[PDB]
Amino acid sequence: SVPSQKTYQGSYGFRLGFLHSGTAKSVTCTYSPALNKLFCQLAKTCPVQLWVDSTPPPGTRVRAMAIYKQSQHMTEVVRRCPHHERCSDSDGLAPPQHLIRVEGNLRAEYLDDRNTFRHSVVVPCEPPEVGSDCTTIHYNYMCYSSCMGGMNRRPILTIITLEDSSGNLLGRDSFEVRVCACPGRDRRTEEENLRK
Ligand SMILES: CN1CCC(Nc2cccc3c2cc(C#CCNc2ccc(C(C)(C)C#N)nc2)n3CC(F)(F)F)CC1
Ligand SMILES: [Cl-]
Ligand SMILES: [Zn+2]
Repeated sequence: SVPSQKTYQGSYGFRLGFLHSGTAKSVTCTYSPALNKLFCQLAKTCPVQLWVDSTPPPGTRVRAMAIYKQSQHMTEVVRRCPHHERCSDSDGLAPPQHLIRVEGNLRAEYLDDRNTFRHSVVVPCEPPEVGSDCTTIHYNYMCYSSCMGGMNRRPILTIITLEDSSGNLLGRDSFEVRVCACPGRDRRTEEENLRK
């Protein structure tokens, strides 16, 4: 079964935000608003901002899940490739098959859905730190988009869901992801492509 990707702000006005990191050759993560697409390097920090108009209840959580963007691939579970699932690089929380990890949160939980076999990672959410206006989650993507036998050059979306403590939907947003060696050049190219 395919989870919904429909944007849904919900009662709390939930939506994502991204830093403005530019497209320099050295950038490790960069987001294209024009493409709604995040470009990032393998296993590097990807900051994703969480925004709401009003604070949801304590016990609200935020889940990330990858799905293939193309129609003929969306029912296939997005997972790490045969090489990376075997490279013994788990931090002790993330199963080695999971593409998306959360960096720097010991309360991250990883789900293998018993019915759909899809992977997700979920963390508690908290109000912003003093002097900040949003919360930030640090994600890591653990395969390249080009990894053969995994994503296999197929585009993916990350679906971010705001959930109550039972897992019921409160909000949903999403963005395309390319995991690549030079995010800055690839963002410029695809943006110049779109422009042409
Ligand atoms: C004008 N107002 C606009 C919205 C601003 N608040 C936010 C702005 C941006 C992000 C925000 C928030 C709030 C949350 C959150 C949560 C859920 N947990 C949680 C835990 C503990 C507690 C307390 C009360 C301390 C306890 N006990 N209350 C909630 N988040 C994260 C989320 F939901 F977006 F992921 C505040 C000002
Ligand atoms: Cl930018
Ligand atoms: Zn891989």
